[PDB]
Amino acid sequence: DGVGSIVPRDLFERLLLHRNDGACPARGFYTYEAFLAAAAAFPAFGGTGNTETRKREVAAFLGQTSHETTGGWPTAPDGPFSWGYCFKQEQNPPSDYCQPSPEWPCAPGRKYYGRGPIQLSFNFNYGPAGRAIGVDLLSNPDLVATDATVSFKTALWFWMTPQGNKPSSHDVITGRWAPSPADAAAGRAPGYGVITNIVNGGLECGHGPDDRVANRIGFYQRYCGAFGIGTGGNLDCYNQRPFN
Repeated sequence: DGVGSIVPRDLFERLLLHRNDGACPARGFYTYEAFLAAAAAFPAFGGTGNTETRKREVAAFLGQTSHETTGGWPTAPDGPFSWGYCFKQEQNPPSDYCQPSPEWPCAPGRKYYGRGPIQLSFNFNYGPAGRAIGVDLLSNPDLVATDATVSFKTALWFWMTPQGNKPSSHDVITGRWAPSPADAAAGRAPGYGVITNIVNGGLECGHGPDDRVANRIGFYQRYCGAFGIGTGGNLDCYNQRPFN
């Protein structure tokens, strides 16, 4: 009926084991209830494919957003891939990330640094994310760090929305995405690798083994293990030209 039927409370708490430790600034913020309320607004999320595919989408989603918010380190208790979701805002942002745009003006005094599970950044992403989900995030961007439902919603918005020449992460993981000829050329073949490419490929893909891509892969594998499902192939983007 919904995504709660494929990730019950005990799985979710064990997937995100340490998010609530005392060392995590976002602790107590990311609640199971917040997750479901967010998912209910994107019924296609976790509701597109057989049960396996559905579990995989939740693994992949959680794996990418875990990386963007990790508090892990190599000798972390239960490994570095149990420390997803430790942060909800960018540490030491060097900017207000306001790029004045006629389409999306900046609200005076409002900062658009990274917030939430996908580290939503820039007035020109807060704007569209706000419109998509019925909340004015251009004037009230701190809602991505103060309201956990909105927070997860922005992450899902990014996951479910295709941008320019990139498909949605959601269509890649559910198998809906068909590479172009210029994708095959550039090395981009369906799997978690293409999603790392969608998320931060300009920096991270196409130049061989990369510890940031490795950390994303690490979360995904553990999460798929917890789910009793395989990961699929092409886990990396080491030989993929970036979409960017």
